[PDB]
Amino acid sequence: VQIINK
Amino acid sequence: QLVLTQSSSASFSLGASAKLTCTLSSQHSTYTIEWYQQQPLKPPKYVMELKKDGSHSTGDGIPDRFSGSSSGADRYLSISNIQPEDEAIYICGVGDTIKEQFVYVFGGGTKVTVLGQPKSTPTLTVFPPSSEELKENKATLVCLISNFSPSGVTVAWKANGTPITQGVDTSNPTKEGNKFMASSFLHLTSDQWRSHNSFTCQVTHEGDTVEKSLSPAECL
Amino acid sequence: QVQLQQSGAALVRPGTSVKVSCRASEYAFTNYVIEWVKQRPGQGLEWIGVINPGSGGTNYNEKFKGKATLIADKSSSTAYMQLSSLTSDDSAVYFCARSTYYSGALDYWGQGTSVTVSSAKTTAPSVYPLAPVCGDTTGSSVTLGCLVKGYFPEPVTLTWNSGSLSSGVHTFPAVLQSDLYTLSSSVTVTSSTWPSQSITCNVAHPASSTKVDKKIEP
Repeated sequence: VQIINK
Repeated sequence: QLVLTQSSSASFSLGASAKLTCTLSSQHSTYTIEWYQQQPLKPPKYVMELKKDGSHSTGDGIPDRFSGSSSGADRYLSISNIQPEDEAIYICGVGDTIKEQFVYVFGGGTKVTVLGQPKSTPTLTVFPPSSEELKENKATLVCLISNFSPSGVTVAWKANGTPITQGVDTSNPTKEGNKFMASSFLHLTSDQWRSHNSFTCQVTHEGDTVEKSLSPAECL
Repeated sequence: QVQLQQSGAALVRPGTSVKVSCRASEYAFTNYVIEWVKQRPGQGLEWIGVINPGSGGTNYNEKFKGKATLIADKSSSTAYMQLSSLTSDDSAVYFCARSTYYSGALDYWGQGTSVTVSSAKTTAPSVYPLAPVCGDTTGSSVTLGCLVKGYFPEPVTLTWNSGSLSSGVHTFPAVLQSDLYTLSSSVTVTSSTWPSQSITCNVAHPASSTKVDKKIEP
């Protein structure tokens, strides 16, 4: 699944 | 592997319904994308976030006539009652973590043209080379294009009614009041200027053409 | 109103380095990230990378590792990108934009900073008076021009009759060909005004400390 962690 | 493929640059009549397609790489079929709007000579603007189920959230100052929907890997931007302000390049973006780093990737963009806008036909002013420049064995012909809207024009120079393509510099259009302006320069030798019967500046705009010719010859 | 205010246009030499700034106002700087996007003249958007001002953590597009460095200063709410070892390929508009820690949306954008990497040299324009051929002298109005040929860099300032001729003036933005700008201005007056009254274009090029006034002669 799509994962965004900046 | 994360790829956005965009709908072919498309034209729409004013007031019609537009649907743009952004297609995700198949393994990323579930992903949330963002749509951006870039009007000429302005920064991109955030239009909306669009999820796999077709649910969306629009950005600051985006009218209700923009909506989004989804089908498999396809992400659609729909514009009802398309307006002149809606003319722009629409770009999709998608974020993910690949090899433990964040990456954002853009689509190549879709240029959206709005046909049938209110039309102001261009005015041409054409100037011959100055005595002073001719004395330097050079000859710049100047074509000044004004009072037109919308901004899309093309410029063609003719020599004795036939194409002259070499030595032409033509500007992008820019705002002047509520209309646009542009300029074109044809660089010749003084010998090329004297040796032709006529030169023509020919401007296309919204299916119309305007031309203005000048001659080196005396007015006898 | 959330705003990102970027530093002004940069003209720099190849092999050099440039620092663009991005000052945030009207939102919590450390509740969001800053990302940087590259736009070459006729091209699309290229994502450069992201800095989390609250953590100082960065993520870069592989293509820019070793080219771009992202820094942020929480005390000034300012993000920075240093571009190093500059070439022709680095000539572009650079945008900063706000994003969240956990979503893709770049929801607010800077105005952009034009970086031009060039060896172009300062060049004073050649100014030429533009009178009509005899065929364009038969009207109720008459249009004169001024050709400002082969200058660098922008801008020039152009007036007519030291500004005494203000309405009926159209000054066209410059065309760029092989590191020289060219522009033209027109002024339209009643046919009874010229050539009985003097008309001059006044062209100043601050970069060259030059001014030229050209009288329009039949």
